[PDB]
Formats: sequence, structure tokens, C-alpha cells
Amino acid sequence: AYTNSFTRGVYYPDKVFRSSVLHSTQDLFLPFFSNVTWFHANPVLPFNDGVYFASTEKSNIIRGWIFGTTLDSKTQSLLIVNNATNVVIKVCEFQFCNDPFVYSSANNCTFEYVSKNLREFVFKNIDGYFKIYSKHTPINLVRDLPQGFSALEPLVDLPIGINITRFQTLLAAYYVGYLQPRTFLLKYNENGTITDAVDCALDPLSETKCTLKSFTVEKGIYQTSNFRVQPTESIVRFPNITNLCPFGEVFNATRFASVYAWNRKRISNCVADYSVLYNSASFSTFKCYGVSPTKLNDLCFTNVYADSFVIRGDEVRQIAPGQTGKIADYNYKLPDDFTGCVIAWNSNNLDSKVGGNYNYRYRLFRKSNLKPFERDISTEIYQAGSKPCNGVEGFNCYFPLQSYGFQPTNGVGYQPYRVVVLSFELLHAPATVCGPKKSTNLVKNKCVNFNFNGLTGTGVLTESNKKFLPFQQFGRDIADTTDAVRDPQTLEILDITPCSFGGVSVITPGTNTSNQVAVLYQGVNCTEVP
Amino acid sequence: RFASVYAWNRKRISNCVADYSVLYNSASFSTFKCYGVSPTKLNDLCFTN
Amino acid sequence: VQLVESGGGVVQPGTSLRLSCAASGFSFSHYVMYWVRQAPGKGLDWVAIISFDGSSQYYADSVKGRFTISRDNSKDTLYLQMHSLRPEDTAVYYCAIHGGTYYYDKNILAWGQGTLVTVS
Amino acid sequence: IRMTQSPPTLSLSPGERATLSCRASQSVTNYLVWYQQKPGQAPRLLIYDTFNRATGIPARFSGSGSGTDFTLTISSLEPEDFAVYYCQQRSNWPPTFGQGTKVDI
Amino acid sequence: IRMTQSPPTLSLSPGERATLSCRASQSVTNYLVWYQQKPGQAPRLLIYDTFNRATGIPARFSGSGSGTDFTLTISSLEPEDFAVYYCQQRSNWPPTFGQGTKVDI
Ligand SMILES: *[C@@H]1O[C@H](CO)[C@@H](O[C@@H]2O[C@H](CO)[C@@H](O)[C@H](O)[C@H]2NC(C)=O)[C@H](O)[C@H]1NC(C)=O
Ligand SMILES: *[C@@H]1O[C@H](CO)[C@@H](O[C@@H]2O[C@H](CO)[C@@H](O)[C@H](O)[C@H]2NC(C)=O)[C@H](O)[C@H]1NC(C)=O
Ligand SMILES: *[C@@H]1O[C@H](CO)[C@@H](O)[C@H](O)[C@H]1NC(C)=O
Ligand SMILES: *[C@@H]1O[C@H](CO)[C@@H](O)[C@H](O)[C@H]1NC(C)=O
Ligand SMILES: *[C@@H]1O[C@H](CO)[C@@H](O)[C@H](O)[C@H]1NC(C)=O
Ligand SMILES: *[C@@H]1O[C@H](CO)[C@@H](O)[C@H](O)[C@H]1NC(C)=O
Ligand SMILES: *[C@@H]1O[C@H](CO)[C@@H](O)[C@H](O)[C@H]1NC(C)=O
Ligand SMILES: *[C@@H]1O[C@H](CO)[C@@H](O)[C@H](O)[C@H]1NC(C)=O
Ligand SMILES: *[C@@H]1O[C@H](CO)[C@@H](O)[C@H](O)[C@H]1NC(C)=O
Repeated sequence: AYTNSFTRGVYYPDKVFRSSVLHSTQDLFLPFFSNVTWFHANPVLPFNDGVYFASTEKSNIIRGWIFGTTLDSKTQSLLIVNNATNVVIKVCEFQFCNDPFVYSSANNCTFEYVSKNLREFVFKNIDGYFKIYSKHTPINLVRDLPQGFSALEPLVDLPIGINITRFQTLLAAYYVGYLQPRTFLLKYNENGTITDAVDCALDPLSETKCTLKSFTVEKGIYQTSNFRVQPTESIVRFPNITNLCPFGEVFNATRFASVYAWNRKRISNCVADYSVLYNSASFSTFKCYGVSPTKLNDLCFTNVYADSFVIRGDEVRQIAPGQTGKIADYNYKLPDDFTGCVIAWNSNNLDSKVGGNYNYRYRLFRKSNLKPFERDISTEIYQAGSKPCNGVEGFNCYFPLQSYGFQPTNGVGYQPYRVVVLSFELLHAPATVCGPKKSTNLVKNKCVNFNFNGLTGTGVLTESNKKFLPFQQFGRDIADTTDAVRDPQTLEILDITPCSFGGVSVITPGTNTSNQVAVLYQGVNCTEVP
Repeated sequence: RFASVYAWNRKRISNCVADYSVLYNSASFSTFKCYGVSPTKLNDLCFTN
Repeated sequence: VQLVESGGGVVQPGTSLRLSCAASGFSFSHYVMYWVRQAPGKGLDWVAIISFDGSSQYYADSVKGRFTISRDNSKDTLYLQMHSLRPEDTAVYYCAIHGGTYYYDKNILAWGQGTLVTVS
Repeated sequence: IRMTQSPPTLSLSPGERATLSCRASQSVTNYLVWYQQKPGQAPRLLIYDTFNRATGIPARFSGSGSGTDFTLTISSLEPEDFAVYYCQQRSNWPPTFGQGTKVDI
Repeated sequence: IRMTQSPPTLSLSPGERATLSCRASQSVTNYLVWYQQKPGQAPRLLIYDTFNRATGIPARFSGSGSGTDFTLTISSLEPEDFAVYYCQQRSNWPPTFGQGTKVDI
């Protein structure tokens, strides 16, 4: 069941006195005329922000509550009990029966304490303090929620520190409200007690009473608030995509190159896809170093370079920053601060031939290591030692570029592998290659949140009739506010009217005549009120 | 018993009359270092927590 | 994928026989094919390979010089051309696919269902 | 590079599990395929590349092993799955099939 | 207060860049000096006080680092600059030289 509070769950926000002073407060209250659960006789409830809790009987079936996050061990909780003797507050780590009505553990106790009817309680928990307000009124019924006003006086204060997310009850009819941040107007007696209140977010009369800070409004017309239409979503127009950026001249070429003279190709204005390259599931090595393979589809770049060649199978590990060997010492050196991805796959069915395919040579001898990302095609003699040969042969002279032998009748690791190395850089180029992106079409005649290639704003968009000279990006208004734009994609001018906004006034005949009310939304078109 | 340092205990103070001179003059303390306050003004300044 | 082979029968020791293998389904080019014999009452053993156009053919033992395998993707079949035979390679023959030429070739394998050749 | 299957014929009932081993003369990685040849049928393939079986082959067939030693396992096949088995490599040219292992009861 | 040079011998070709690290047992600030000792010569000093090299030392030699961790960098020396390197402190008494790091190819 569910029931309706009427004016219930008002507590003194603090100490301090007061005489006849309509005191306005902002705090956590139980809103007037709320939807309070009903329980008969129970289960684990939430807490989430304070709790109102009433109860009715002449016997004592309600024997305290239990609080916490897990209501067990492994985390701490509170326990508030009352046998026929008196109250027993307690804070340990417990083991609670899932249907408790005694416990089963009392470890690590960090706080102890020992020593019909309507009994209301307000529980809240702020800054490690667990506050409890309470009130005991006598009903002239037995167990139904009555009507009336009765303010709740503070009882306890516990500097625990405990976290709370759940609570229960203990039994040998009760309700559960929740508290939200509201603003109230409390009427104080001359002895200093709260006798009446106003919830200032109920209807127009209450909002007027709150605006005036009074309980009696005289006839008139009062500005009470404002309306403002709300904007949803946010378009993001952009000039025609651009390109598709093919790499068929990278991967799908008719032949790769040899590793002593590796080819290279840069990338310009493009839309470069990267997920569709990865998921083909035929790649021997796909190793991304400075980037994750799942973020490409979204990060713009400033320059992309592709290297491509053929090397054997037992040297694909050499294409990595900080290796050693005839492919990385002086054929292809990678710099240590690399950020691209090495892709490589076996090509024993293209670059292989019985009898041999000797197009693919490689340097096997060099004076020393060759820094990163340069090459050498200085095909000369090689010199061995203290002899002057200098271009003879035979007596330990050489030509330092040996061909490969690639037949299909050769074991793996000695087979041709095609290698494509991607390298990126990002310094300050304001518009370069980005992956497959997506925003959303444009809309009109609705207060919207828009972005037109940099112009960020809010408002209603409408078809224009202002001839934007073929060269005018937008429209400027005296006092300098953007009032027209041009769509990059379709190149049409659109006006940007502002989103409705306006005061709200309340018309009342006076509370001494009636409590009906009328409402004026000032210079707002009456079709966009709610 | 005290606690281990990975899980240090804690305790707040409520309505009280807290003495501070009688804690200092026992003359058995390895380190008594007050940083934001002088050790002679406690006996007179109220606190809030 | 599908593979249909033809050219079986009874011959004499010193004739010839057109061993043809027709393929459909998957694209017959971009794909490496080969043959495999089995003498009835033995295991399995291969014959000859062709590499997606005639540039490189490898052969097995004791079949080099009597066997000219050729493919032709402009009519999408495969041939062994058994020629001047022996009375000891009476067997069953299967054309199968080695697989893959490019990176986008999605290697799948498949076998025929046999072609029986017998001698006198 | 010659394959071999060293366990000979076995007599495992319709139940229990069977484990069949295939070697290689040198290093072959993720390149083997298993065939199950009945008496007088076409050799039906089992397992793509040491780990995933093809379509129409149930889950009780599993294929694993690495380095140079590979293994096919029958968890609890059924009351028929008794034939000869072959391991083949697709590393280089050409694909050698090995020897073969029968199973009886 | 004892110095140490933890990277051992390296094999960086005439090209590329080399980065050499020197620690300290406690806080030393802007007080280190680098020496490059050939086989059988006098140890020639490199860098005044963590930041400026002395006269006759080119720009490819750079010295940086702070706190207790210091670094000497060769951008692209040449085809000879292979020797042992030492880091020394002039904080207090006396100047300890550490261990030393060779470079090979
Ligand atoms: C931006 O691209 C769109 C298509 O992506 C172009 O739209 C085309 O416009 C012409 C009108 O001249 C139509 O005939 C085509 O059918 C449209 N294509 C599509 C797919 O709708 C648009 O014109 C481009 N922007 C500019 C300024 O030309
Ligand atoms: C290399 O070429 C192949 C075939 O020309 C490309 O694969 C095609 O990609 C398009 C677009 O995604 C698909 O519609 C086709 O179905 C694909 N065909 C095949 C056979 O996969 C591949 O994208 C190209 N790769 C590069 C890097 O250019
Ligand atoms: C309280 O909320 C529930 C939620 O479904 C609803 O069914 C019920 O009618 C509400 N009660 C009142 C008094 O509005
Ligand atoms: C009431 O309950 C508390 C809970 O521990 C217990 O300490 C107390 O002894 C109980 N009363 C009596 C009379 O035992
Ligand atoms: C809480 O109790 C558990 C089990 O009794 C114990 O391991 C743990 O040390 C206790 N907590 C502290 C702070 O001692
Ligand atoms: C209460 O739980 C939250 C979980 O978001 C945690 O971050 C917080 O530290 C807990 N409270 C205390 C006092 O530790
Ligand atoms: C409390 O208020 C009542 C009415 O407002 C007044 O008559 C009385 O004198 C006040 N003080 C008391 C009851 O002590
Ligand atoms: C205000 O209320 C009083 C008594 O309730 C009444 O006499 C008077 O006429 C009212 N004023 C108006 C304007 O209705
Ligand atoms: C409000 O909007 C409607 C729809 O365009 C329009 O017909 C009406 O005239 C507007 N209100 C006023 C006062 O013009």
C-alpha cells in the first residue's frame, strides 16, 4: 500500500531561538503531500538521503532499526535496539540474520551505549554525524496515519564516520518517506516553537508566499519566477566529409620493395579507417606501441607515414624499437619514441618461386649502424681490414648487398614476409587526417544546442532569406551577437533565434478570499509553456 | 593496544572540557610538536572539532 | 565450395589419361591447388602442385617426367595429364586446395571426392 | 620435414577419452589439420590450424599442442567414431600427411 | 655519498643517440662534471655543473638531470667517440668518481 502525508516531517533545523520570525530555510525535508510506502505486520530498504519514519501502536512491536551499507561483516554498521529495558545503541561489525527480529556477531565494536501512539523519527547522516530527530504524539486512533502539524525536536548526535546505504526494522503498521533538498517557510511562535510551515514548491500560491516571505499575501500581482524552454541534444554540422583515403597503393600494390631501399608514402587530407584493417584476421604481427589499437578510430593525426618492404620470417622481431641485427642495425632503424604500428604477414604465395626469386636483396655489411628513418643506396665495394683493396675483390673484399632465396620449399622463418610500418606525428596541424567520425543531422524550429565548425551556441534554427554574399561565413548583429550561420555541407543561411525565456507572475485574489491562482508567462508563446 | 599504521584508528571529540597543560608536563614524550598553534594557548581557545 | 573431378577408368601400362578437376564456389584464382593419390590399402601421399598460374610447379618422387599439371583460370579447371603410365600407380586421386595468396584471402580448405584409375 | 604418428591402434570403448599425438621433423606452428577417414570414404577434415574445428564437427573434438608436438582429443565421441586419423601441415611445400592411427575395440 | 653508473657497456653505432645515467647517495644539486677517458689518455672533462659544457666540446654533448638523477646525452657524436665516462660531484669533500660506463659496437 501507499499513503499520503499531509504536512509531516518538519524538524528544527538547529539550535537557536526565535520569536514570530518567519524563518526561510533550505534543507532536506519531506515534501508536503508525498507518496509514503505502507507496511503491515520486514524488508531491506534504501537510505539514499535521510528518512522519515512513523509508527503506531499501544504495545511495542517496533523495537528499533539497523543501518549500514551491507548489514553484515566486512564493513561496519550501526544497531539501535530496545528490549523491555531501554535503548541500546551499538556500532560494531556484525553478522545480521537476513530476517532478524538476535544477531550472530559483535566484532570490533567502535562505539557502545546502554542504559494509541504515534512515534515519528527523522534520520540523517552528514559529515560523519548521524543525526536523529523524533517526536511522540498521541493519536486517538490505533494504527492509521493521521493529519496535522507537529515539528520534530533533535534527540541524538553520533560522531561515527560510518557509511550508510541501507536500513531495516526490528519487530517483536509503519511508513517510510524520503528527504529531498527543499526550501520551506517556518512560522515561529512567541515561545519559539514551529506552529506552521509552507512548502514553497507545491503550487503558485506557495511560490508567492515564499517570494514575499509571508503567510498572508494581499491582493495584487507578483512576479514569482521564470520560464525557460529546455534544449535537448546538440547537432554538430560539418562541411562535406572529404575523402575515403585509400591505402591500396600501400598494401594492395603489385610488388613491395627490398629492405635496403624501403619505400615510403605520406598521408594528406583523408578519412582513414583503422578497424576494418585490423579485423581481417590474417596478420602475423599487429603490434601497436605508442597507441592502443582501439583508439585510432577516433584520434586525429597530423602526419601519417607508411614504410613497406619484404623481409624474411626470422627477422620480423627486428622491426621493433631497440633491436639488434642486420635488419635493424643498418637496414631499418626504429626510433625509441615510436608511436605507430608494425603490421606484417606471411607472403609465401606471392614473393616465392621454385628455383628462387632474387629481386629482394638486403645489406649484410655496413661501416656501422644507421640512425632512424634514413637509408643508403651507396652500392660500392666493401673494405675489410688494414689492406688497401678499395674496389678489388677476392682477397676479402665484398659487395655488401646479398639477395634472398625465396622458394616455397623452404621452412617457415625462411619465407618472405611483407612488412608495413605505420608512424604518426602530432604537433600543431589544425586540420589533418582523422578516422571514421559521426555526429548527427541538423534540425530546425526547436531550441537546440548547436556547433557549426567551431561556432558553439544555443537556440532555434530557421530558414533564412538573407543573401549571404558568396564569401561571407556568417551574420553579425549590432552589439555583436551571432544571429545567422551558413551550413558547411549544404551552404544555406539559417537564422539563430534565441531560446524562450521570461518571467513568471502569479495572480491571486488574496488568500482571505480564495486560494485559486492564475499564472502569466511573460512574452512567451503559449504553445511552449510546459 | 594501538593500531597498525595501514589502518590507523580515529576518534572525534564532542562536548567536553579538554585539558592540555596536564598532558604536556608529564615529561616523557619523544616528540611534542605543535604546528599551527602554540602549546601554551590550548588551555584557552575553544575548538569546533 | 565444391570440387568435381573426372577422368577415371581402366587403361594399359603405357597410355595417357585426362585428369581434370573443376572448381566453383570460391574464386579459383588467387588459390593454390594440388593433387593427392592413395593406393587402396595404404595411407595418403601427394603428387604435384601448381601456384595460381603456371610459373612454378613442384613434383614428387617417381612422377617427375610423366606428369604435367596445369591450371587455367580463364576456364577455371585443373589438370594432371597422366601420360605414359606405369602398372603400379593404380590408385584414387583427389584435387585439394593449399590456400591463400594475398592478405585478404581468408584461407579455407576443401577436398574433392576421388577419381579411380586402374591399369592392366 | 616428415610427420609421424607414434601411438598405434587402440581399443577405447565408445566412452572414455582418446588422445592422439603428432610430431614433426622441425618447427611447425599453428599449421596442422586433422582428417578422419572411415573405411572407404573421403578423408573429412577436422580442425583448422591447431585450434578451431571447422563446421559440422562437434565440441567433443578438440585440437591443441604446440612447438613440434600436437594433440587431438576425443572427450566422449559416441558409438561410431572409429576410423583412421591423419595430421597434415601447411607450412611449406607440400603438405605431408604422416602415417595414421587406427582405433578398434 | 657514493656515485654509481648503472647502465653497463653499450653497442651503439656511430649514429643514433646515447643516454647515460648517474645517481647519488643523497641530494646533490648542479655539482656534477663529466669525464671521457680514452684508452690510455688523461680524463678530459666535459660539462660544468650539470648544464654548460666547457670549451672545445661541441653542441652534440648535452648534460641535464636534477635531484639525484643526472643524464649525459650524445645526440649524434661521430665515428670515434667511444670511451669510458665518469660522473663526479663537487658538493663536499672529496670528489667521488663512481664506476664508469664503456661503449662498444
Ligand atoms: C556534399 O556531399 C553531398 C553528398 O555526400 C552532396 O549532395 C549531392 O548534391 C547533389 C546536388 O547538386 C545531388 O544531385 C546529389 O544526389 C547529392 N548526393 C547525395 C549522396 O545526396 C553535396 O552536394 C556535397 N556538397 C557540395 C557543396 O557539393
Ligand atoms: C585490398 O583489396 C581488396 C579487394 O580489392 C579490398 O577488400 C575489399 O574491400 C571492400 C571495401 O571494404 C569490400 O567491399 C570488398 O568486399 C573487399 N573484398 C575482399 C575480397 O575482401 C581491401 O580492402 C584492399 N585493402 C587495402 C588496404 O586497400
Ligand atoms: C505512488 O507511486 C506509485 C508508483 O507506481 C503509484 O502507483 C501510486 O499511485 C503513487 N501514490 C500516490 C498517492 O500518488
Ligand atoms: C537489553 O539488551 C542489551 C543488548 O546488549 C543487553 O546489554 C541488556 O542486558 C538487555 N537487558 C537485560 C535486562 O538483559
Ligand atoms: C576487525 O576484526 C577482524 C576479525 O575479527 C580482524 O581481523 C581485524 O583486525 C579487526 N580490525 C582491526 C582494526 O583490528
Ligand atoms: C563511503 O563510500 C564511498 C563510495 O563511493 C567511498 O568513496 C567513501 O570513502 C566512503 N566513506 C568513507 C568515510 O570512507
Ligand atoms: C507558550 O505559548 C502560549 C501560547 O502561545 C502562551 O500562552 C504561554 O504563556 C507560553 N509559555 C508557556 C506555556 O510557558
Ligand atoms: C479578511 O478576513 C476578515 C476575517 O476573516 C474579513 O472580515 C474581511 O472581510 C476579509 N477581507 C477581505 C478583503 O475579504
Ligand atoms: C505561437 O506559435 C504559433 C506556431 O507558429 C503561431 O501560429 C502563433 O502565432 C505564435 N504566437 C503568436 C502570439 O504569434
